[PDB]
Amino acid sequence: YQTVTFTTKNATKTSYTQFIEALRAQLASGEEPHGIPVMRERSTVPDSKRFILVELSNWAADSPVTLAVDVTNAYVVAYRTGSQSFFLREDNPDPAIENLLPDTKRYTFPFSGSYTDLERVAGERREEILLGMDPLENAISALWISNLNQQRALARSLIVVIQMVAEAVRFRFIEYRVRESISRAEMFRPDPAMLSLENKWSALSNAVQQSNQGGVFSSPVELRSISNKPVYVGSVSDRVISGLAIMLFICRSTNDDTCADPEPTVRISGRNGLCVRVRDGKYNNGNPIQLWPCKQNSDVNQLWTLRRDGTIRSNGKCLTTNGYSAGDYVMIYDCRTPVTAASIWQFWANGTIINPQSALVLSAESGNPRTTLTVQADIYASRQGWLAGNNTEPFVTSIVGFNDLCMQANGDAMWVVECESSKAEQKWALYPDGSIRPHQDRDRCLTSTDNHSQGSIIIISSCSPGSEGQRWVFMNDGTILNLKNGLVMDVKGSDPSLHQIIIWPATGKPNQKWLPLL
Ligand SMILES: *[C@@H]1O[C@H](CO)[C@@H](O[C@@H]2O[C@@H](CO)[C@@H](O)[C@@H](O)[C@@H]2NC(C)=O)[C@H](O)[C@@H]1NC(C)=O
Ligand SMILES: *[C@@H]1O[C@H](CO)[C@@H](O[C@@H]2O[C@@H](CO)[C@@H](O)[C@H](O)[C@H]2NC(C)=O)[C@H](O)[C@@H]1NC(C)=O
Ligand SMILES: O[C@@H]1[C@@H](O)[C@H](O)OC[C@H]1O
Repeated sequence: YQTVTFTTKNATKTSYTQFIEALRAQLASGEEPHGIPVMRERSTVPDSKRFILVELSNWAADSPVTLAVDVTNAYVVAYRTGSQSFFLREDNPDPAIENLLPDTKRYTFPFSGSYTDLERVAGERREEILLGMDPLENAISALWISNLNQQRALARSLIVVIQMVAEAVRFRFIEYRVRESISRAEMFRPDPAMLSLENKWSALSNAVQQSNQGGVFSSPVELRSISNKPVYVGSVSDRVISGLAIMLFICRSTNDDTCADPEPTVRISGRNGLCVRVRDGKYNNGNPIQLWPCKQNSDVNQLWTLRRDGTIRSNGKCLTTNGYSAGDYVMIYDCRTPVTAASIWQFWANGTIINPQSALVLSAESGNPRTTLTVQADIYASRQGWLAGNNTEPFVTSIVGFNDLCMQANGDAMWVVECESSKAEQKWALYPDGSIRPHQDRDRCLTSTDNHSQGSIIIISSCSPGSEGQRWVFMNDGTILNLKNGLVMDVKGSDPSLHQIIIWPATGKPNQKWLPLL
């Protein structure tokens, strides 16, 4: 395992994914913190195993351009063109990078592989360079020739190449963009979402790794949408995170703190987008915990410190169960100095808040505001789904699936139709409780006809049950999972004309890949 190849020659949406996917597979160390692949630690990789060679091809051939890609961060540190090797200046000469390609030219550019440098030398920004097959086809040709009196264009070219390989490896969002370039043969400029993903790749890894057990960030990471709207990410469980394919190595979870275990104070949103609230702001012992709209101010009765001891705290007091039986209510109570079992919860990344002593879960048996919460038998219903984080408004976007087609609401039915920007039926609200709702009808949910039946057609129905078939999780897999089922969302027989998205065991790839679009 050393050399992955890609060619432009008759390139398909499939073969670019196969290439990206193959590069992700060797860049993955077996480790998978919080469920997302991370890359190998530098002090762990011997110089011998420190590189992948990426062999790119072209029409105006005849030997390929080979990039040296560092397994540690997916940096393009050098590239070869026959006898000649070209290297990027570096802030800290690594033993490994020099000696990487012996028996070869060795020229070093006066610039680094960073974007600030490359843009500087290129004389334009990332948002001004077209991306796509033609741009890559020209970038490859220009890196083949490697004319040192040009150089402006060498640096431009590396911007094309790094974005279309390394960035795509890291994000399924940008991988999507290039697939759409190949399908429509239409070049594209990098939109502000793609630039923010590339800019915040390091931060996202840091946030995820240094998160508590449960995936809650200590600080949000600020991303962008297409159009320049701010996107705040507060946990691994945020649906946008599902497009984060592979992370930089930062640390290992619990001159270097292996990984901090913070105790963040966050809102907890769930059922119908409502918030876990200490009723009327009162903290007398035994006072109920309820559903209530999310306040976005800083009143203390909606803020919960998720402490390491497993308690969940608002003000000075602890989130507590009144008893260990199906139907018993959850309340505020004093935290004890031995710290009792009725006050310990695991808040799981999937969105369940479970009291370990009773194996019963935080539930909302009733969809309306002021409904008293409730430990219940875990059935992974949406009713029983939750999300830590201060940005509580449902993320609104397109769900792209098979053949880069978009889910579209059609009355009581959903199925994937060709993507088209004005939507509005194609817009989906990704709720805090795991449900997918049509933008223009937020009383209705993306629901299984029968969650017990494999092959059951998924419809749009009333959210009012808050059932098993109304919770969905966007997985690093790229699948949409049903917890409880173990089953995935699926386009029948990879055939969109059947108008049926169904519930099916994990295959095989393509007809079961989904991306909540950023
Ligand atoms: C919890 O939410 C609030 C913001 O709404 C933040 O906490 C506050 O910040 C300061 C102001 O001096 C500090 O004095 C607190 O101690 C204060 N309030 C309390 C008691 O929480 C904080 O940003 C947290 N939010 C995030 C981003 O996780
Ligand atoms: C994420 O979703 C899971 C549903 O399958 C929940 O439970 C965990 O799942 C088990 C098998 O996948 C098991 O390996 C786990 O240990 C179990 N929880 C624990 C800590 O015992 C829960 O939502 C999952 N856990 C995370 C990563 O939050
Ligand atoms: O909630 C508390 C806040 O009011 C203040 O900043 O003191 C510490 C915090 O935990």
